Amino acid sequence: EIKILSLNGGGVRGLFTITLLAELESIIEKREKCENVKIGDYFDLITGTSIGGILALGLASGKSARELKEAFEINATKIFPLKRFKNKQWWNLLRRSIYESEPLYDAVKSMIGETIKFEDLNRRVMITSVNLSTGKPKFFKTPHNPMFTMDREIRLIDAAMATSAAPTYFKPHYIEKLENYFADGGLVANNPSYIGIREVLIDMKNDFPDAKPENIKVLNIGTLSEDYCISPETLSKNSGKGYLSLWNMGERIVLSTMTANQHLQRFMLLREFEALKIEKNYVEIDETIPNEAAAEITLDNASEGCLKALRGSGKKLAAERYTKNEELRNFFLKKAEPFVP
Amino acid sequence: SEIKILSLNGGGVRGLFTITLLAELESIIEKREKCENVKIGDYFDLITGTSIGGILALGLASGKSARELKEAFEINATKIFPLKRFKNKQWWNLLRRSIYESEPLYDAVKSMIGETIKFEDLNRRVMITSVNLSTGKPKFFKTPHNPMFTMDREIRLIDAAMATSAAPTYFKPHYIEKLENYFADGGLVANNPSYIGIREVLIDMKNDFPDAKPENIKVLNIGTLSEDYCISPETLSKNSGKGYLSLWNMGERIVLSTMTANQHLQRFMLLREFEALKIEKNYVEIDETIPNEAAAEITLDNASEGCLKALRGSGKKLAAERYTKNEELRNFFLKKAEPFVP
Amino acid sequence: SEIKILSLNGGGVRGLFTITLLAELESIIEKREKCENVKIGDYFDLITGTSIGGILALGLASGKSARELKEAFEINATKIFPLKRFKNKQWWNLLRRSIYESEPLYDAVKSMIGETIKFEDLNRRVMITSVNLSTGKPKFFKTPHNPMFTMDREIRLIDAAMATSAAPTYFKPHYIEKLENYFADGGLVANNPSYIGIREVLIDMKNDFPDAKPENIKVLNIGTLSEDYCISPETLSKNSGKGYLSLWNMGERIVLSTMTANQHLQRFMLLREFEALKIEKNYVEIDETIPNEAAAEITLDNASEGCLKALRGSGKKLAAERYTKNEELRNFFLKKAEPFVP
Amino acid sequence: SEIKILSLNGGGVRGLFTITLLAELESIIEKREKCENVKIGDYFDLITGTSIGGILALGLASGKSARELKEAFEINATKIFPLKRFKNKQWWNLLRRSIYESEPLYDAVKSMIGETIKFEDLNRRVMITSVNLSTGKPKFFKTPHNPMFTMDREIRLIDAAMATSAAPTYFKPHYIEKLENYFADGGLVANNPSYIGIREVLIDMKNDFPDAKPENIKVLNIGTLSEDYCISPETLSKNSGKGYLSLWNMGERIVLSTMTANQHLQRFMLLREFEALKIEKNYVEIDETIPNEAAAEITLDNASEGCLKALRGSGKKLAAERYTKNEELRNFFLKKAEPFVP
Repeated sequence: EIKILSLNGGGVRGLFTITLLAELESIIEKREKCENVKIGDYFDLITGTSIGGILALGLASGKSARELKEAFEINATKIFPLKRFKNKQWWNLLRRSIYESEPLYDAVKSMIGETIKFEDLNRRVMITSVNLSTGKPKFFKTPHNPMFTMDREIRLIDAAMATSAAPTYFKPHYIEKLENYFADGGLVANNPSYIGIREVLIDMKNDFPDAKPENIKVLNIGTLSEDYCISPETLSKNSGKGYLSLWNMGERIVLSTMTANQHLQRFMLLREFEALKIEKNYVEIDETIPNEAAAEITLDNASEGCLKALRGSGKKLAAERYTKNEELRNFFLKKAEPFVP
Repeated sequence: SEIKILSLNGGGVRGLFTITLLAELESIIEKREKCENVKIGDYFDLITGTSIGGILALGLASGKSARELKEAFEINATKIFPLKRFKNKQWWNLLRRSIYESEPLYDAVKSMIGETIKFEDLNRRVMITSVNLSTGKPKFFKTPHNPMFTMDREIRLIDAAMATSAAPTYFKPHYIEKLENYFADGGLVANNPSYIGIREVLIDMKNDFPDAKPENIKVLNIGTLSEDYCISPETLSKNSGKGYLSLWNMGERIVLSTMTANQHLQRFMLLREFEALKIEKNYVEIDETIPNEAAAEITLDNASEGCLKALRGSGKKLAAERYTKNEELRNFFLKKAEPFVP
Repeated sequence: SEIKILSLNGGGVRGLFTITLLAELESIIEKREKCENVKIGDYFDLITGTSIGGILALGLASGKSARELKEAFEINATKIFPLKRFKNKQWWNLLRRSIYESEPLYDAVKSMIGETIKFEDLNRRVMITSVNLSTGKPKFFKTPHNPMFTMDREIRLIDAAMATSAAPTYFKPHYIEKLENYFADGGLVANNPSYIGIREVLIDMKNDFPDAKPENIKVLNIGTLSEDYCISPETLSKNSGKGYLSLWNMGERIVLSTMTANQHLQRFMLLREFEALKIEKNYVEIDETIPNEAAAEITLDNASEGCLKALRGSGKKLAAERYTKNEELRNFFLKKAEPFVP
Repeated sequence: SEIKILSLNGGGVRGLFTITLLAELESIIEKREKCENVKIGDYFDLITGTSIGGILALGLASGKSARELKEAFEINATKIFPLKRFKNKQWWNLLRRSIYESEPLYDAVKSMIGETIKFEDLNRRVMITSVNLSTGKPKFFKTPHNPMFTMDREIRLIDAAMATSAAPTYFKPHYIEKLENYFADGGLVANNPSYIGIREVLIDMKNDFPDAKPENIKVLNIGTLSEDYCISPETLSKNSGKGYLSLWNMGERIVLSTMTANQHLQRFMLLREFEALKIEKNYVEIDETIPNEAAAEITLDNASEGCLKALRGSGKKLAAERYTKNEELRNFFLKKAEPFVP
């Protein structure tokens, strides 16, 4: 059996992902009576996208979900300042990109470091990004495929910065080693679960020479951005200032895209699993916050109320799902094996 | 048996290359096989498509010939993308409206296909790739060839064609009155519908092919001369601090980058799966990389006579060369396909 | 036995792409194969080139390393093609002058190879293509390596490098004082000197390699991202009846189309010959086409920071994948090449 | 196996020498072998050509005798290159427009062969060389003598003749409606089609010649007395100020140098191959430069009476002398080559 952990991209909503992971760590430590546990040791491949990809890199580097959550908590208000979330306007966003790359760069530096590279990792990890300099999607992965060993000298922080560089919400990330600019991985796969299974079946065939979909279990942790849509009130204007709010300043296009690719990847994965008559393998933990609408889902809302709501949702979902669900426990039954390049 | 799929990528004007290649294939089929009144859409069980590729797929499924579609699309592509609106892009106008309007495209679809023909009237299976901006999910307009999914029966073909051809920035989101929803371009999720077409054949068309396998599936992916796209390196070097205006060009670069990246991803997965199955000969794709001075010219915006001439010449040359060389292209049309019964 | 030929095309800063690819190859051998002080030019019995490719060929044959040439060429190419001379091209400036002065290229070549080195002191065979304007016949600069033809024995390497890179309009014709003859770019006759390299090995190498046959010959044609080049469709459609200004946009368009034609023709003959001899694996070409954008900017003489960055990245990526997946590339560097005795 | 090829090398107005020589050879055949209604086309299995050489090759492949072509040449040569346009090359006119209109040359070709005969109607194999400006690749019009390449069946001979003789700076590019592409002179990529003709016979014309080797192939490459073109040294020296306009005379010198160097390279490679195979007697290049013309004054569009009479006299004298002494022409002109079937 092969366990895959895939994290979607949600921006501030990645607080839900990290809180769920930390609460699962705590629940395992108490109920199973373990000592000094790490939640990244229960997955054979930890994919991710955007801040989900950042968390995946953090888990692969050996950092536990609790210190990761603490770093997220301290850096959440600095990555996504209130002064930037408010006062967007068309004129400001037509001349620059909202939010700066320095704050989340410092956050990632405190998260994983600055000199760590893909070669030193002991866990398999596959991030997703769009290479703006060529147009082909770029998948930063550890040298688990002997043919795919062109990222050993690339630092983890560079990949994390590249995959989290949303088209409008940030700026494209320049990688010095490759001399190429990269964009957010949500433009190709906001749900890296399906491409994760594809990579497991086709790429890491040396480690597992008889890997089949029946032996692949995926724990996809979302950011509650699945049920995103453009609100009908702003959709049915298409006139003057109404059109300016239709596509906003790029954010509407990017968010609608990322939601659409997430939906398509999850949907085709579900159809494939049903065709294989194996639906227990795909385990997903998602919900919808009350009092928030489909279009109220914002990728950069760092208000205290939203942070508290994400914290509570993560805690309650982790507790309830571990209490009632059996597949999550079977996920967190046996620790995985080191990649050992 | 042998299940054949027609994949038509989305390229707006660049679908002229695909339609010209299909018309030329029909003509050489008639010339060499000594047939008559041939239709390129009668040899395909499923006809996938996206954007202008989706419109062409709907036209072929509706029984129209490739040559009539080619002529109508020539006139309508001249009409849809005016030079007045193409040259007058700027940014003040683009902040208050889309670059083009849907009315010329609606007239184009009506002339090429019709207005009253619905998915139930079709005798050929056809896909339409689109994104629903009201529910946030991708909607795949299909013929009622699966009893479980039949919601498209009371939807006109023109509605689906306008839904799939409504690019985010180029066109306004098309409104469907029956579903009370707004739809956007299908290239946002799948600009190369070959992979989703294969998946649909495997899972959603087992009623007519109970023992359908990926091994005996034939895919003909007619590209739109847009296999590779990139962002200008000088723009990335100098303006990678300025959003929208510069580094995105009113979101045109956003849309194009998303389309190119997801098409590349889907093509890569399709190729890897076929190679793993050792059936790489089952996939036939026609596409060329446009050279230096013409690549920066032929885009999804221009109806200039030069671009149309280049697209038509490339289509004719590619059709002739591939028909003469590739045997698989011959076996694609060696036999017809039985129309599906709802 | 086995004979290896290195052939480089000419594209300007695409020469920087080529030298980046060669330097990354050298680094890959240094790391994976565990070799110290490795020069990429030690594994070829003949190293041909044209224009900037010819300059790199002469540098490698003189005994320099690929990394040294890359480090020199980055700064010297930022110097060779100033943004100033690029910006004001107009039509009167090009009617009274060439685009660039040859002095920056002169100092560049002096930095790479030198000024006192001659063809007689070389240890590895090198072939350089050029056109003799004074006599009309093409001139093929080469270290003798043949008792019957040692004309270029007393000719400096730097003079040949300046002559082969002297584009008809981008530069002025180089004047060799020793021969009292002017010379032009070798790309007018051979942008891709692979077929000519085959002929030279099969003819000139009859003493060093008596049993010379095409089946025991391997070619590594490192392209310079200039495989395809076609004139813009708008100019052909509209101003096909106009003069030098619009159509045939000076030596730029004329020479670019000419070099593209010869490159395609020579590669066509080489591929057809290798198919006839069923040794198609003996030709290894490392090249790729540029997408819609990065096409109007990655040009013959565009030494901008973004363009250089893109070329460097493309070279690194192509080097990595082509060394990883191609067995022929690794087989090229398994054994060194014996230096030739004059 | 005595395969014979008739290759003609460009020349523009200077094709009068080649046509006069061929007509005189016909006359001497009739006057010496006592034969009647002798055509020179059927003594050659393949008739290659380029520019006006390609026009004459198409005329001979159509079945016309060399005398009718010679008379049509004597009229249409002075009808094609007006003295008004020749004396008015100038510089602003050539910057705005081209030197010569294509209507006189179109009328010349129509009066020579016609306007409706296509490549399929021919009974003799023929290769016509041109460069495709729309795709930047060399296009080789040929009769359907190879089943693999048969895309030229529905192409009129007049269109191919116009395309192959469309010099870059002299005539406007020819736009063929059937292929929807613009074409340029074939002399840019191959001004001496002897080598490509031998390659075609070796590896393309194999359906009717399964047992073919270079030792049993004979080529009669009739030049056009322009093999010694060179740039005048004073123009090379004056390339700084107002004299730099003379160098690269609005691209005319560029194209002339490219054609001269290309023909020299092709002849040089063919001679190398034949001497390596010791079959140099199979190559009969029938040309000899006039002794009343500077090597640097070898133009391409001199329609004056003196040049025409010099070409006529040179052709007659060369034909007479070479049939008197050279036994290779006599061995060439013994039997009629069997016509081929499509």
